Parts: sequence; structure tokens; C-alpha cells
Amino acid sequence: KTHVQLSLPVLQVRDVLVRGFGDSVEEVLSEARQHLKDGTCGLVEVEKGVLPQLEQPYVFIKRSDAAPHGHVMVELVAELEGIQYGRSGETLGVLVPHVGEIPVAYRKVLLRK
Repeated sequence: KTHVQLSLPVLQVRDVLVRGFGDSVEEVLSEARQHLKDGTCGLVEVEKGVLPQLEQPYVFIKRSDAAPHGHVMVELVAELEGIQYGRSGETLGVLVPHVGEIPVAYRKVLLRK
């Protein structure tokens, strides 16, 4: 399937134990896609002061369309030193590994895979 229905645990930035997916744009997109498939991917909602508490490169989920079955269609865009690899809509949040942090909510998305 080109798209997969996922429910992503929304984590508070100060709870996150592993604050990024790796060290290159290509690695973080790779790792983010693997964790999304394995159900080991969390979402941090971007507000003032969140991104400097996480590790670059960042992986964003961005709205790719204007929401089948409640699930917003999203795609991945990475960012490193102010350059983004990908072009998409509004940021829903930044992806991080999930290693058992208690979420505050769940974000239903349809992921272009």
C-alpha cells in the first residue's frame, strides 16, 4: 500500500529519551520510516523552544492534502541547518523514536510510504 493508517503517540519534548533518528538527512528519513512501520515512532508538537531541545537533522510530518477515516494525510520532510529535503504542507510535528514514554494524546495520520 502507498499509504498506511497510523496512530502516533504525542510525547512532551521534556519526556523524550532519544531526541532524533541519526546523523544525516538520509539516515533520519530511513530510521523514521522504519520506526513508523515498526510502531516505535512518536510525535512532538512544534512550539516555541521545542526544536532546540531535539537533535538535528529533524524529521517533520507535514499535511500532504486537505482526511480519510479521521487520518490526516502526511509525508516526511527532513531539515538540517535550515535546509529542508522535501516540500509539503503545514507541520503536524517532529518525529522521534518512541521507547515507552507516556503520551499526552494520539495523532491519527495516513502516511505516504
